[PDB]
Amino acid sequence: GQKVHPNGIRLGIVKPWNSTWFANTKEFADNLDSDFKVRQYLTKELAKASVSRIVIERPAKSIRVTIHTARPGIVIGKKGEDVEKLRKVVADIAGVPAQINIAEVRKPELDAKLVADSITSQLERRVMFRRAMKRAVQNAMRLGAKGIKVEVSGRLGGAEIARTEWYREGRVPLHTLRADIDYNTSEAHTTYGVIGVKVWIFKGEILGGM
Amino acid sequence: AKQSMKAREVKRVALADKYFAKRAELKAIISDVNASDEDRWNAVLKLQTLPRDSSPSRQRNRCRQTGRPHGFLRKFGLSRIKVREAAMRGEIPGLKKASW
Amino acid sequence: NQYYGTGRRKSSAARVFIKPGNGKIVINQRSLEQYFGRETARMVVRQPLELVDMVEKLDLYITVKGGGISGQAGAIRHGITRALMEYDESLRSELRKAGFVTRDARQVERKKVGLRKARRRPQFSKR
Amino acid sequence: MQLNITGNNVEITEALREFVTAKFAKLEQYFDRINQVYVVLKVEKVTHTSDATLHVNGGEIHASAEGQDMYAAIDGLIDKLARQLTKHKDKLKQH
Amino acid sequence: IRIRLKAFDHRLIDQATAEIVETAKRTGAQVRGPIPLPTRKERFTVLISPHVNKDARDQYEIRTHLRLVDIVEPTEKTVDALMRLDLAAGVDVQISL
Amino acid sequence: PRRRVIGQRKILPDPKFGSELLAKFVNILMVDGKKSTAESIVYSALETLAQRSGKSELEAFEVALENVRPTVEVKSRRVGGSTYQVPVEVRPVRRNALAMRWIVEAARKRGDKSMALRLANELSDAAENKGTAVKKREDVHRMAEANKAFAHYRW
Amino acid sequence: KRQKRDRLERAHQRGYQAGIAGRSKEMCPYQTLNQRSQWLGGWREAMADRVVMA
Amino acid sequence: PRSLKKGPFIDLHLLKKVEKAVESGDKKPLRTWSRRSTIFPNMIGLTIAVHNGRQHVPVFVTDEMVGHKLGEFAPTRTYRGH
RNA sequence: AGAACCUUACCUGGUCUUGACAUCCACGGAAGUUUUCAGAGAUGAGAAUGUGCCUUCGGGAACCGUGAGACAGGUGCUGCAUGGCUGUCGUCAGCUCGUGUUGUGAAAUGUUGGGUUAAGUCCCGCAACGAGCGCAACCCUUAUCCUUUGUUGCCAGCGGUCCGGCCGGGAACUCAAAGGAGACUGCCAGUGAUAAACUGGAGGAAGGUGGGGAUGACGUCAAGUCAUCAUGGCCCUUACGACCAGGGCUACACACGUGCUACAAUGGCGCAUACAAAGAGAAGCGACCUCGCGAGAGCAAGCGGACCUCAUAAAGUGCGUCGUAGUCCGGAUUGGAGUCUGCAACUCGACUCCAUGAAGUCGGAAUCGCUAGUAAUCGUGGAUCAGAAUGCCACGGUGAAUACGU
Ligand SMILES: [Mg+2]
Ligand SMILES: [Mg+2]
Ligand SMILES: [Mg+2]
Ligand SMILES: [Mg+2]
Ligand SMILES: [Mg+2]
Ligand SMILES: [Mg+2]
Ligand SMILES: [Mg+2]
Ligand SMILES: [Mg+2]
Ligand SMILES: [Mg+2]
Ligand SMILES: [Mg+2]
Ligand SMILES: [Mg+2]
Ligand SMILES: [Mg+2]
Ligand SMILES: [Mg+2]
Ligand SMILES: [Mg+2]
Ligand SMILES: [Mg+2]
Ligand SMILES: [Mg+2]
Ligand SMILES: [Mg+2]
Ligand SMILES: [Mg+2]
Ligand SMILES: [Mg+2]
Ligand SMILES: [Mg+2]
Ligand SMILES: [Mg+2]
Ligand SMILES: [Mg+2]
Ligand SMILES: [Mg+2]
Ligand SMILES: [Mg+2]
Ligand SMILES: [Mg+2]
Ligand SMILES: [Mg+2]
Ligand SMILES: [Mg+2]
Ligand SMILES: [Mg+2]
Repeated sequence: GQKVHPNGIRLGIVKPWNSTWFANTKEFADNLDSDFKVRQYLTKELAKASVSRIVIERPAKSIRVTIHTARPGIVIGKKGEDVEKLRKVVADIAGVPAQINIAEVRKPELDAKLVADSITSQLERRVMFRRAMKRAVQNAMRLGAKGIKVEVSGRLGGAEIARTEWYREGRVPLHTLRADIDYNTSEAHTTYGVIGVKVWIFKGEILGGM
Repeated sequence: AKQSMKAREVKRVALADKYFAKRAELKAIISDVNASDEDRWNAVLKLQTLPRDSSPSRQRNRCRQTGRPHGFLRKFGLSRIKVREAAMRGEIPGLKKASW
Repeated sequence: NQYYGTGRRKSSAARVFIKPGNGKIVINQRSLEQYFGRETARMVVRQPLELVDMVEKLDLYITVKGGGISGQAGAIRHGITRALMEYDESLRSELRKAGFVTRDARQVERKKVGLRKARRRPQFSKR
Repeated sequence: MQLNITGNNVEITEALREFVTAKFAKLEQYFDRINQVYVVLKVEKVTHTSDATLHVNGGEIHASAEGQDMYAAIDGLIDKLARQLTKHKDKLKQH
Repeated sequence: IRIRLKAFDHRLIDQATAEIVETAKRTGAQVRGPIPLPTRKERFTVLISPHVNKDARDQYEIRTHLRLVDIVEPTEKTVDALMRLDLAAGVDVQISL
Repeated sequence: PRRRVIGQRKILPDPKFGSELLAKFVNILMVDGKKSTAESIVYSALETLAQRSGKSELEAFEVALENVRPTVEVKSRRVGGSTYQVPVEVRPVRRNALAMRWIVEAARKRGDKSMALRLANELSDAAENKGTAVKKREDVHRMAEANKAFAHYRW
Repeated sequence: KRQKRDRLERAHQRGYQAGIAGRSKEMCPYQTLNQRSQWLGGWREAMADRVVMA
Repeated sequence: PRSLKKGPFIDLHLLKKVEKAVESGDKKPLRTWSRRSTIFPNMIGLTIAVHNGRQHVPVFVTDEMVGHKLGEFAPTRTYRGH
């Protein structure tokens, strides 16, 4: 059957939100459309910077945006030429003074969103889908994933009929709520149409709401 | 939604809040019982003249992401679909699944 | 030296104070027979007293907010049985055997999606 | 036996209506107490299909059949319901 | 002076309170007790299928948390400081004399 | 059901005559949750029962109840093409429930003006072996007597 | 619905029913000697009653 | 119906072109889509062919037709029976 | 989760052609603002006024108009080319893998057997030894208690009172919401393979999964959606694209499904009078006062709200009346007279008053829901929303019936 979004279900329990501001109804819909746009822009033009998450706060007639990456060098630039550019052209669309930070993703192989795209890229380069899938589960467990699952689906190897294949190894307990499982997806655009990718990474169970 | 349909909503907003005052005061005399029959009768002809798409009742809330005309929510300005999609990422502060 | 209970049933809450006396009752600046038309209600309110014959040996004073009649009436009884086993830690066991000491818990079930009520579900005729 | 016809990707003409009604009139001899019954005709690419559902006196009988025509589909379908209806009758007249 | 604190997280708000009822104590003033208030619960129901299937829903919610703090005997010093405080993002405050 | 239902409920006794028995009788007459309305209708009937028999209330209403309780009912059981009606003892608590139901059912099916009148008359007639209520019991008993041969089946 | 029925009684009536319907002792599904005694107990009571039935 | 205080509603276009009818006496029928507009006394005597959706249809106005709204004389669906 | 116009994808008629929606280039002109005319309107033709901000001496930056063509555009087709999302069997207790062993082999063992459990739940055995997805637990809510805090909430003891928590006070209590305590077969009998468990008892607000929610295994049905969006392919490109007015989606010999209101006296009508919960509000919720039989109107306090407003719960209860009638039951239908929203209510709105007063006397064969604060029955709110609920999603009041059993 259908399955609940493993991020969504764990939102209060063990995960954070990506956008964290407060607003009254009057400006609530407006902060959403504003945020959307900044993400729509950043992800577009940081495509090749390996970006995992864009967490985005509105402190007090302002906006600080703190954007996780496993290639910070490429985002920063030559003592921060690109970063200030981004800043300039965010405040453009945020409609307020903006500032930007750069969080560091140490283990890019243990990041659901990063690995997800890793595959989606390979698939775009006519790489064998089993190789991509198989490689990821190795890397992950090698670096101390307590478990890992990757599903891929669509017209695999350009087949006239669509199917859905998945490997797991380790524990991936989706019913346990305190279980920190990192989940994310990426559509790939082959010439046969869309191949969807989904990834689950278990990091272990937590003992404190925090 | 067809690009065209998204567009009309912009043409319609823009007018609505340019002739906004003209309409209001031009209406205000209509509903004034204690006013000149000469005045009010003129008004009725004058309101119907300035353009239809300049009325606030003429516009339709469409998701400000996909353009959908149905299943809109005011708090978010999104369709039920896009609300759910964003909810689950945690792009809507506070929002989360509920039980009681 | 006045002895106190709170008392709850469904959506009602009843704060009560007992004192030694001849057997007066007040609910919300009113007399028993006034406040509660229904007879049932009365029976319920006094049956903890009628049990341990202090019906006219103590004088009670009450207020209630929230719920309807049988809610308030019920909530009061619990309120008494609390106070009445606090003036006298003795009586508990007798009170308890009558099943007055437990707080009811039964609340109204929520409405659920797909249903006309909590559990009533829309018809479909195989006719 | 009250009848109902649908068409999911098919235009119900007045052969396909007349034809289907005649073919279904037989079924009452297999079990006298048939009530309302719904028929559905489909064309998906090359596959002609016909399912019906039959409210009967203490039951609900369903079958679907695939032909290379719709007539041949409906011919097939009537053979399927016949057998089910007989089975039903016999586990009531069970003495 | 009254300040009303409002937020979506409860841990977060129970910070700002403690922060303010630390400064108020600091810049000599009596602060009349952080008193919590009813929490509003806006709720939403949405069809989760993109077509048909009316009886398939999600039920979402936003809990808003309100706190109130008073200022008994406002020192001149305090009025500036309790005004000049960069306070956790995602928290609305409403100091009002 | 296939398992055993645990936890029997608690009927509070009547505000007046302080009987769990009569309290049940109210519930049975009660309609659409209107317990007070039913509470009235019941007492006004007993008044008018008491005012003619002159034999108390919780002791008069009883005498009706005894004229109408069954002692043997029939259960149906499919055997071959046929259905065997078979006689069985009745549980004490059940024969209370049936008497109280048959009395109410018989009452409503009358032309009198009040509900209270119908109940009263019916309870009175019951006490002198008369009404539909008591007719019904007689008939039940006739049927179990008829097919007594199937008393000892367990099938 | 809230609690399982008496296992011994059930075992005694299952015994009776295989009895009347004429299955062999040694269809008995119990090795728990306690339940087993109930099962056979029924099965033998039923053997009596079959005689006077047709 | 329209509040009494707001007066009787007529589309201006049509209101104008029944001065020229009544002042500068003509005798032609007038085309119009103005099914909203109520019939004013001035309109008595003049055929006016109001749109029904696909065609315009003539309404020789009379005393009895006053207050009603043109479109109340141009049926918009066709039905003979089954 | 709300078609008069709009929405709208359809019909008729009127128009448009690098296009209503982008980027690129040349040329012209600040952007605006105010008018008349023709036209259903789109649009077409005029008329007045205006000359801005950094520009380093060329102006670039706006934002508009015309021109060229690379293009835009398509709710066009295929859900049987797809992603994503969803129903369903089913919150059923299942579904599997590694290594070992057995078989020529498909396969098998484990996962069977004895018990037990809501549960592949647990225990004992055993060519199996282990592991994983499910089950349970972690999450929210409800039932009891304790600590901290006490206004906009509270009033037990005091004192005062215009007797209204009204006032000074009080921090007890109710309640508000952060943090804790609590239930584990833990304690006690009996049964049981010295097991697992079972049945009963104690205390306790709660007892054996306490109640309700969230949570949906591997898979099935080429199930549903190319009209939310995305997207392989295919097709249209002075028309399958674009604009506008009017109409249509609301048509009615008829068939089926889901509801509402009834058929009356456990009731109708009139007067009088009690007791809730949950939720909404910003240019929005709109009191009090005046007007009106009424829908409403005018004027205008307070409130971004435990404070103000929506907003007086109803069934209930007492007193009166009707007296079993197609009725003082029912309120469909239709005429007349209005109100409000809105450029506009003819087609096609909601509501109001006066008059009208239909079918219906408890429904053939069949057939559905529900096991407890449930069914039944009574009111209240919200989302969508200019206006337009008998639907949907929520909230309390009153409150049953019966389970022998398989
Ligand atoms: Mg789901
Ligand atoms: Mg598009
Ligand atoms: Mg609208
Ligand atoms: Mg439904
Ligand atoms: Mg209810
Ligand atoms: Mg044949
Ligand atoms: Mg509120
Ligand atoms: Mg339209
Ligand atoms: Mg055309
Ligand atoms: Mg499919
Ligand atoms: Mg289809
Ligand atoms: Mg071998
Ligand atoms: Mg198996
Ligand atoms: Mg096997
Ligand atoms: Mg086997
Ligand atoms: Mg076993
Ligand atoms: Mg297990
Ligand atoms: Mg016990
Ligand atoms: Mg679970
Ligand atoms: Mg299909
Ligand atoms: Mg149109
Ligand atoms: Mg329709
Ligand atoms: Mg009904
Ligand atoms: Mg009437
Ligand atoms: Mg509203
Ligand atoms: Mg008045
Ligand atoms: Mg059940
Ligand atoms: Mg209702």
